[PDB]
Amino acid sequence: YVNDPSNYQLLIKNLLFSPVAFNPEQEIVYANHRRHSYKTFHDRVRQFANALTKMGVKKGDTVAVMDYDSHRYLECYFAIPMIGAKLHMINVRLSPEQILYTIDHAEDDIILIHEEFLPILDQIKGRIDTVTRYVVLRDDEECEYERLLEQESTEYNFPDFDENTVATTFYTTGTTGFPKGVFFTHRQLVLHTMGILSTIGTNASQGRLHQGDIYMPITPMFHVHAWGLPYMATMLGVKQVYPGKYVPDVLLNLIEQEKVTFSHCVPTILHLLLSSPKSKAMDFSGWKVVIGGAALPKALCKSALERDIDVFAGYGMSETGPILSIVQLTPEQLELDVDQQAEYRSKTGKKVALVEAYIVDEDMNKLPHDGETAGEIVVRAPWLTPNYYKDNKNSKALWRGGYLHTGDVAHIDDEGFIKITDRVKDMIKISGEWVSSLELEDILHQHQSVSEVAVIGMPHNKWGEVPLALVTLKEDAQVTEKELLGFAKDFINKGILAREALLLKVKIVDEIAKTSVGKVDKKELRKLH
Amino acid sequence: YVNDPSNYQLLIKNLLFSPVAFNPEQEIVYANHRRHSYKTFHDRVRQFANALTKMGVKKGDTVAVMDYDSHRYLECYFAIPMIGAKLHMINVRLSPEQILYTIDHAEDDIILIHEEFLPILDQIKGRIDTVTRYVVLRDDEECEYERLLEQESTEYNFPDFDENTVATTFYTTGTTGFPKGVFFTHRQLVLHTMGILSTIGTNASQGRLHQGDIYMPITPMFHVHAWGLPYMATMLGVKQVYPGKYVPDVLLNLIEQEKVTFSHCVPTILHLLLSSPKSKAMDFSGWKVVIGGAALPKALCKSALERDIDVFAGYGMSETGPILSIVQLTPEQLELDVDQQAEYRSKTGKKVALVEAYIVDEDMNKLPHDGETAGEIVVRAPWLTPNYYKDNKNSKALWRGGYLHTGDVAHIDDEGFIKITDRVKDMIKISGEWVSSLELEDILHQHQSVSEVAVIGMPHNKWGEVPLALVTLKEDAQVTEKELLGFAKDFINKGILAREALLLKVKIVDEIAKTSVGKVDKKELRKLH
Amino acid sequence: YVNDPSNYQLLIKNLLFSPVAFNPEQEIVYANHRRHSYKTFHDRVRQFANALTKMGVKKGDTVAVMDYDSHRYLECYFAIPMIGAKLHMINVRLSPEQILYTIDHAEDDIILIHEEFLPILDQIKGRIDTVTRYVVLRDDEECEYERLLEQESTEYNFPDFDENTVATTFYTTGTTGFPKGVFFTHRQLVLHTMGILSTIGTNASQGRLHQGDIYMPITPMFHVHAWGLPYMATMLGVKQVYPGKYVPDVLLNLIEQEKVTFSHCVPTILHLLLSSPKSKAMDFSGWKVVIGGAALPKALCKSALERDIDVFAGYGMSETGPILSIVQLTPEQLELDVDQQAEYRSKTGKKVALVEAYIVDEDMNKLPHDGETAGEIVVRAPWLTPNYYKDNKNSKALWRGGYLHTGDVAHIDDEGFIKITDRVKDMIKISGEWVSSLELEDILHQHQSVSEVAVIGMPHNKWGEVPLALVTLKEDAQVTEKELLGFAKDFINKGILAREALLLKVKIVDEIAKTSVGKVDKKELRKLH
Ligand SMILES: Nc1ncnc2c1ncn2[C@@H]1O[C@H](COP(=O)(O)O)[C@@H](O)[C@H]1O
Ligand SMILES: Nc1ncnc2c1ncn2[C@@H]1O[C@H](COP(=O)(O)O)[C@@H](O)[C@H]1O
Ligand SMILES: Nc1ncnc2c1ncn2[C@@H]1O[C@H](COP(=O)(O)O)[C@@H](O)[C@H]1O
Repeated sequence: YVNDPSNYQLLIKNLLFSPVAFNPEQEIVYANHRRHSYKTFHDRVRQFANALTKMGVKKGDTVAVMDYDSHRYLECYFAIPMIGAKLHMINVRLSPEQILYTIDHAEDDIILIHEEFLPILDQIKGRIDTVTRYVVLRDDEECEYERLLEQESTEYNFPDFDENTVATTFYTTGTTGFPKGVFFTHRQLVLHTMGILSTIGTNASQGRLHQGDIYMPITPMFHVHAWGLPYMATMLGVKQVYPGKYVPDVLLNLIEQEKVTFSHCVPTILHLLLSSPKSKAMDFSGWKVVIGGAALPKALCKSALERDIDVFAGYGMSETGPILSIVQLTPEQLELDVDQQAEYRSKTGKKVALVEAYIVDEDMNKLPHDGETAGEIVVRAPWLTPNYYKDNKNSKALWRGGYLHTGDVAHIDDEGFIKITDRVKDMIKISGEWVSSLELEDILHQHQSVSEVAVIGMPHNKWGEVPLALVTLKEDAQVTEKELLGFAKDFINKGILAREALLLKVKIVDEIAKTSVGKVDKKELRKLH
Repeated sequence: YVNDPSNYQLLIKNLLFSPVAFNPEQEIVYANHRRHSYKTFHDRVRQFANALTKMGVKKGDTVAVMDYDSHRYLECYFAIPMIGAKLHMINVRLSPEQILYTIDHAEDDIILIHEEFLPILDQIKGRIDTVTRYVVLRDDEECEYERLLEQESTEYNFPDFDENTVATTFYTTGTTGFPKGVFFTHRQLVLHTMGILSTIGTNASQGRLHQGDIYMPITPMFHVHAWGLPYMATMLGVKQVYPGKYVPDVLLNLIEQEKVTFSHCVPTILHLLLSSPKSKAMDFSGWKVVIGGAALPKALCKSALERDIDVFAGYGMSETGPILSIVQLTPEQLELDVDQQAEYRSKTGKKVALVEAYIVDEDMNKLPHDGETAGEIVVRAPWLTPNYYKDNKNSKALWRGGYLHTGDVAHIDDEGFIKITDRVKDMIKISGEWVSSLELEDILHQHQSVSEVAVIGMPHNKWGEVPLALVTLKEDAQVTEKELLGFAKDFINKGILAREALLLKVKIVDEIAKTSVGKVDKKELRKLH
Repeated sequence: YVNDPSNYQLLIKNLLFSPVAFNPEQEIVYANHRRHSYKTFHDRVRQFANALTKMGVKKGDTVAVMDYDSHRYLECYFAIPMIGAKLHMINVRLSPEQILYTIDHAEDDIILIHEEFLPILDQIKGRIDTVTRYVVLRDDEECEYERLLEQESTEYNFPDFDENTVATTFYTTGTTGFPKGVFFTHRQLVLHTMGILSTIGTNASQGRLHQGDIYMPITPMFHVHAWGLPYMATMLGVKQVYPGKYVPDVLLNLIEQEKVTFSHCVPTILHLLLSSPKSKAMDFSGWKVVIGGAALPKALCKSALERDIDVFAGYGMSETGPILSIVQLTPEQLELDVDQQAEYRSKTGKKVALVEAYIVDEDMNKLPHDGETAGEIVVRAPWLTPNYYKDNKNSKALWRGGYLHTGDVAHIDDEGFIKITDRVKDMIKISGEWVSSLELEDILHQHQSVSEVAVIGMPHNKWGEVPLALVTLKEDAQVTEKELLGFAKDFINKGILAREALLLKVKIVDEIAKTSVGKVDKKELRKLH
């Protein structure tokens, strides 16, 4: 690559080595396991670069990671892209068959896998062709990653290349035949960091991330860069605490003992934290959770506001950076009582800097922002995936009409608040994972005696939504719900179906509502059953 | 495309409309269903081109076909490539999950599916995204293909384009994680036709295909262009008989009633034909079967030679056109008795025109053709797939060292006869389908109590090879063969495993042979169990 | 050249070293002079490559050959193109001035000339500028070619280059001002070999060339690659006999003693062979002459059929590969008596694989194939010369309207038989050489007393056609035919006119038929005189 130093490229190395602030004695904490300053973190990143170079990782290679939220994942967020390689983040919560498919599709060269994820590998390790090396990670001195790092020097000259080289990739299981691969460049990640820092750092007094915070993620960190927050924290040079496996009690202990002030999670985790008996004698009045999983319910928001938690909601998705919207309260709205506060904080929010976010109908006609008309959201931003990896038709359907199609139906108020009414599909979302209703319909239709199977979604608190199934039996056929539940469970036991179908809650009916054309009225069915 | 008429492009339309011979009143026979001359066949091809154009099929589209050997498949072999589209041939004998994977990978626009293959579709139809239209085929006047054709004119001006545009694609399930996609161009298919016609038409008196033959395939016709034979027959303008579903009695009736003289099959089908009671009072002394499935056994060859059948063997594979080698007997060898004849006719044969076929060791060192030294076969020819579709690492391993790696270990005599000794892997091949030993090993290792599972292959006549499994039980564990057989069968019942594992024949042992390094001695195990 | 081994190039080296069959102990016979197997032939080709490289022949050079049909010419057909050089084949039957013109036009670097062609060189050797070396060939151990070969090793690594590099060139004296240069590429020659092998090898029982034949050419071998037959024979690995100079008695002796079964000649040579007294006590019932010079007469065909000779006719020309058409008899026509057989075998035949061959009028309007309407033949094939070397206007007239214009007027039957009625010009063809009527007209018009000279052609058996001249004398002028015959002969004695004018047969007349416009009615004159 011809440098031309006057021509500046936006790279992740500039994010690490040209931060907003850098205190060499600020800490990085891995829960009750490890602690080390920022200077040793930089040294470790350079050592990891040396180790990867020794392993034979070139500028076009892919390194896949499968582990929990820890300092090692933070080191991988930086070392692998800075060498010019591609970081493939594996969703450990997918079924083994889907995990194997994503590994084969991405063509990973090296795999860094945690010890306790080894069983999942053991039932797919035979069918993996591209992988040359496995590095097994442990939480003790026995870790292979740690032994690899300590054989290397803390010196390394990181290359400079084009800012449009791909940095990260991960696979979204949004309803389709197979998982789809998204990817982002160095430029896009740097611009996402800068834009969101501009948006949420400049807020007057509420819901701001600044250089005095202490950050602890509660998002799995293989889900779209942990909403980009680990990159931002490193940019601000703040104390970072990584909990590892999510356990409510140890999480609360970390919050108390480390004085965490900024976190992000999904509604289920927040509900679990609030329902824990250990969370009654704690001081929560310094904490700034951002809820972005799905549809922060107003009841949970009110329950959190009485604990003195600055809870606000945000909107994004796998294809969008992810962050697209955040709720910011004006100083007049900061003095409303708890009910109106809960109503405002549970909206999807206003769009962030450099985002367009129109609302459109099926003919690509921009609807008015009158506050009640609904349509699909279409966006333009500096950090959107241009297409799906190794895909053409779905890529064209993603960017139809010159805009990125989110797949969510919402209405936009006069001031700019966005409220998502539904999806453009009849799909379910159990907790933070995607599950397809059509696939469950087919699996249940493969039963011995089934007339019509239609799967709809019903709301929930510990899960957000449950995949209700409605089955009509054949002539003189009588099978209990246990039979069909076990039949569906058998598929999950083979690694075909994700574990989120373990609470399917099937229901036997005899009449199926159908439209004038005859299509199953899933909205009417939801209002019925 | 700029034509430049002086610049000649090798296209399949030139194969259809510039044949070696064209008799407008020669017949095309679909067994007991339909008969029509070559003139109506040309008219039907033009009508099918018109119908595909009306459906919106452009020059880059893919049309997938899923049916039996019939006149419709022959029409698809010509119409779809001539329009410039790509013909994806679906292997109906793969598991539904593999079929769905191949459909999604190839991104088919239209699917032409037979009526009796509908159930397989019904359990994957939900997870198909790219397909816009299904055409259901039947053997009566109710067929949708027939109704589509009769609404169109018999006039069409076929385009001329570059000869390097892709014509056909199909997926090989040779041992890997997922099926691999091969593809060929118009030029490659035309050159394969011309080269094999030159090789087998110029033979003096034995095993030749000429303009007076009557041709009937017994290869499924979705397996690598039916060895290219339907293209050759059309070039020679000979009578063609298509049997449909392979049933030994109806096949024998067609052979007798239509006076078939040239066919190709795999050893299993030939064994079934010879073992049929209807095949004792028939005159087989005009028939020229080519056996190319795998390792034509000498006993079957002798049994066929006593019926006055000109049986000879050939060698090819999915990546190679397929044809690479054919056995041709010199007039001195035509007077040997039945035993030496059977020995010679069962070899893999000499290479065909324009084929190189060296024998090499693991360091790419060309071994001598002394007749006993063995090595892997590496080939160069005008009709080899340049790589696997949407694949990089396996593509590089396929063409390592500038030659195509077959994966078969053989030795070459002084005169040029090739004899395949084994594979470069421990893989099984039940009848004409590929089955992976490693995947079965993993599935069985997922059992409640298993110590070591190793799968080897043992020979057979009705199947060619059976996938023997050797399982060592855990401490104080005793499970019968029925348990493990049913456990494996359950996976097949879910569409995960191919039906060729229904004769696994597991075996319980307590000692596993291991090398000095410790690897399971699969050859020693085969000699043991 | 960048090889890219997956990208296959069609080269003549692949024709020699990847044949249909290769028997190392098959013979090559040079009549009563030399015999050597195929292994020594390959060694000799490599030695000749080494010698040419030593002489300084690069990839763009031209080597010209002037000798008889022998093993050396066969070696030149392979060695020179395989080195990447261009083989210029000199027509030794042209006048010395025309030979010199072709040598200067082609710009040959080296000339390989036979001893007995030395006198022709001696009267033009002064005016040759480009030539650097002459190699004199003899039929004994004194030959310079033989001495050059034996100083070299039998090892050589032949290059691989683009398949569109020119391989051969030769000059056609079809009626024009000067001879025109045609040329073909490696790809075109390989495709001509494959296509004609497919066409004539797949015939059922009549007129087929197969691997058991013994081949002996009777075409001068500098006339358009000897119709491509030496390349085909080498591909089949058959015994090849080269007679040298054509003498009927030695040719018959070779046929008898070597058991020749396949040959090609022009009608004059066949007539001479049949009229020889030595040809009355011979067994001709194994021989398969192909007659392709011009218009095989039915009387000669009948006379040959009574000797049990499989005589059939073919059609081609210098610009067309040459082969365009061959007569193939269906098994129903094989049982007709001698008269209908003679009628069928004397037609020009049906077109070969990959040939289009329309019939057209002067406005490029495709006439119907009703069997009586006549028009010029226009062709498309994979082995046509794209243009004339170093020529623009004649090149454009050759490919006018997107088709190659043959210059022959024919009609095409319903089944596809082509019958050539005449030429599009008033040109003569004495035996196998072209002679221009306009040039003879001018030469005779240069006489002391001439009013109108018009040259027409009349048929013949020992010559096929004689160049009749009709001369009208001036007022009170009386010169005998001897005077004008000697005047014309004087020009031939100076090397200006070809020797085919030695039987001009001038005729003195007084009235010239003229059309309504006034043009000489050459057809009416032919019916008159
Ligand atoms: N703040 C939110 N409010 C409502 N739905 C949300 C919110 N954040 C995410 N979602 C939903 O969760 C989905 C994320 O799925 P994905 O990123 O594609 O893996 C989005 O497409 C939304 O439908
Ligand atoms: N004539 C033969 N003799 C031995 N093995 C054969 C023969 N024809 C095919 N095979 C085997 O069958 C395989 C075909 O598998 P494929 O074409 O990849 O789908 C080849 O790779 C060979 O291993
Ligand atoms: N089988 C044939 N029947 C009639 N004319 C022929 C036949 N073969 C060649 N010719 C004629 O001989 C000519 C060959 O001249 P050329 O190849 O240009 O040197 C052709 O153009 C035809 O006119």
